Amino acid sequence: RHLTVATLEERPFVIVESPDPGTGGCVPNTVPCRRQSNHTFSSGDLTPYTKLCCKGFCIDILKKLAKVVKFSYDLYLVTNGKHGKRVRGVWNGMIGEVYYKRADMAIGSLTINEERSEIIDFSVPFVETGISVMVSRSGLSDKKFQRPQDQYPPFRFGTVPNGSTERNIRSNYRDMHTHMVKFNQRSVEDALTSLKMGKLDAFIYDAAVLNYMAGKDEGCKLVTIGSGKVFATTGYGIAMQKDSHWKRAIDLALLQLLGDGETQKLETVWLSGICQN
Amino acid sequence: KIVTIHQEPFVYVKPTMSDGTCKEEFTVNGDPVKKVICTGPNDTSPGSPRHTVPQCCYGFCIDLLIKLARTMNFTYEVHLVADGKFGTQERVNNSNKKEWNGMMGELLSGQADMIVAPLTINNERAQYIEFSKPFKYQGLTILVKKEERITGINDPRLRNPSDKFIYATVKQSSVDIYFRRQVELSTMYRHMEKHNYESAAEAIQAVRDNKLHAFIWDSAVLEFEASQKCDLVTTGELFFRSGFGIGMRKDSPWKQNVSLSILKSHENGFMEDLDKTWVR
Amino acid sequence: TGINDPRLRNPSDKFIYATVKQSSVDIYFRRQVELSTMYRHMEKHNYESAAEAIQAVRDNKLHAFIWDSAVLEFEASQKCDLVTTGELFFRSGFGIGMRKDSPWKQNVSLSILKSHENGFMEDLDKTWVRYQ
Ligand SMILES: *[C@@H]1O[C@H](CO)[C@@H](O[C@@H]2O[C@H](CO)[C@@H](O[C@H]3O[C@H](CO)[C@@H](O)[C@H](O)[C@@H]3O)[C@H](O)[C@H]2NC(C)=O)[C@H](O)[C@H]1NC(C)=O
Ligand SMILES: *[C@@H]1O[C@H](CO)[C@@H](O)[C@H](O)[C@H]1NC(C)=O
Repeated sequence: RHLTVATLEERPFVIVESPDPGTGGCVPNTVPCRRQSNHTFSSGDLTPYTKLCCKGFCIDILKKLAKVVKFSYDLYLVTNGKHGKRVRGVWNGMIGEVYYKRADMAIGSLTINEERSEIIDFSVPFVETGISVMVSRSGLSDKKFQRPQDQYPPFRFGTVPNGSTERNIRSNYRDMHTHMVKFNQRSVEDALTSLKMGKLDAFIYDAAVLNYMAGKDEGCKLVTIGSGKVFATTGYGIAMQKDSHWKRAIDLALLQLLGDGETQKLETVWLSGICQN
Repeated sequence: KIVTIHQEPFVYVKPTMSDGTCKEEFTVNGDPVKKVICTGPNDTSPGSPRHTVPQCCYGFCIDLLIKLARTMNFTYEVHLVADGKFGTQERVNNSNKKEWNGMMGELLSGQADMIVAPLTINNERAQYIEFSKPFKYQGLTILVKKEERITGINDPRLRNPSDKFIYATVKQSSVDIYFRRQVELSTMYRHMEKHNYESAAEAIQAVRDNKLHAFIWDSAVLEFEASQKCDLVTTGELFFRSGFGIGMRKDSPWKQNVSLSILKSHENGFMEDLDKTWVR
Repeated sequence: TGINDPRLRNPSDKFIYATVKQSSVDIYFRRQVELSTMYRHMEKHNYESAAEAIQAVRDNKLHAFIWDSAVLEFEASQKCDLVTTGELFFRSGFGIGMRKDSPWKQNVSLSILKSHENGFMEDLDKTWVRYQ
């Protein structure tokens, strides 16, 4: 009844914080979490792991899963790679920690693709999302995307590399992928600030995170197309080790709770925005 | 074995000609629509003489099943569901155990081995039918004609039912299961058992005839008919978002194959091309 | 938009909002664990009295001030330079509270109830809060 859970920081779903110094721990709604510390990175036993408080949407849903299926869990943040990629045929991140079994399950901004699926068993997706483009204030058939390196002043747009979106683009748009590798970005908010003055024209990434951006945006900059026009409809789901027994239980519990409608309230309290409409 | 229900946004069913073949009907792009011969009763069984007349059938679900069949290289047989209803466990008359009907029952009996339809995933089905990953995303909404814009699932006029406002859903359907689970909504469920319809066509016409006031159903279906039929509008947000996922029998090996197939179809957007072929 | 605005549903640094520390609404926000984040904002801007926060809002130092209804609509009807918003989401009562042991509990209860059926506080409202 205990599992290994690991994630990294993706703002609206993952929030890391230092524990309250005046209390030692912190307020409720948060769970203890720690650095990814291996045998070499154990950093001694005087401070075996720096306690941190991790709270968020995924934290709440995993809390409900634990309280339903009656299982415990230990949480540690991930350092080696963001989430996972077949780097030289070797996976990293949560994908590496699960496939090579330093981890039991995974939760977070885990986009489900085909490759991850044959690599890692997934659950039913608890939320829907996919590809979207956001620009300061038109479709994957537009010359702005079809051949942005042929006419006009070169159109300056990009994304973050080593991601599922990058995998799909490289697998469908290798010429445009070669164009985009010129425009890679350190972080989502980094490119956001870049386009706030106009370093890059538009950003291509998850629809959900851009919804969270624009919903709280003070400038109210909207995505390339109303309603996002989400391409390659996918979601976020629980990642299980290959043919793990937990699959049936977690799927049944997750779908039952999704039908109960409280997930609507959790998304209302977590990812809602101000000027989204 | 292919089983389904005639659903205009996803399943088009027409009578074959006297010669027993499908019409050479081509798309606006000039390519013919890929149509098969699905057998089954000529009209609904109570009103029908129970003649299992084969009829031409084609559409979105048909297109995707053809694609995935070409991917897995297997033949098939197409035949719609006998009762015309989705189905659920029910302590039927003179019985004790809650028993499925519809295509779930037809599969558990073995009449069909896998379902191809815009079926909704619910936990109740999850215990008995293996759902793969969703192939489409959709939601639940309300439809009216053409002034008291209905307040989604938050209007008291729904919460305290009135004889001036008549509304219902389809029996033995996913929305029935949903309204049955939320006991707080039970009163509207009590309204349901008054006027529940049996198929989309009659309910749509009755709303167009104002026999009904508002109909709760899939987002995709309502937006499709609105973009094609007009004169009627959906209202309120998608109070319950979910997926249409291709379901199939428990523990049969093909689940992983079809799952990765629909994943790679989402990778190249082939399903998006299907939608553009079917939703303009 | 009352209480259900993501401006307040999601705590925002650009927007300032607070109350009086060591007050009932402090306990309200403390028990509402899901609202603890806004309680985190409370820790930065909590005032000590009403008048200085009122001046700050009139000086626009404070964007919004949450507090009890009666006093607030009284101030709104008197000064008219500030506007109230949000419904009385927390129904409550102003009552004479005192020690459990003393016998005046029931006596004072019945006396104030007799005044209520007599509309004595209605006359008091006409005297102090109404006609403004
Ligand atoms: C897809 O369905 C398949 C059949 O139900 C099955 O994967 C299949 O597994 C066989 C067995 O390895 C593969 O056959 C290859 O390997 C054998 C043994 O080495 C050879 O004798 C064959 O000639 C062939 O080279 C199939 O190729 C494989 N099918 C696929 C599509 O990869 C799984 O149920 C599903 N697997 C996948 C990957 O979708
Ligand atoms: C055709 O189908 C058979 C059986 O389903 C399979 O063994 C064979 O590999 C398929 N051929 C192709 C080209 O897919």
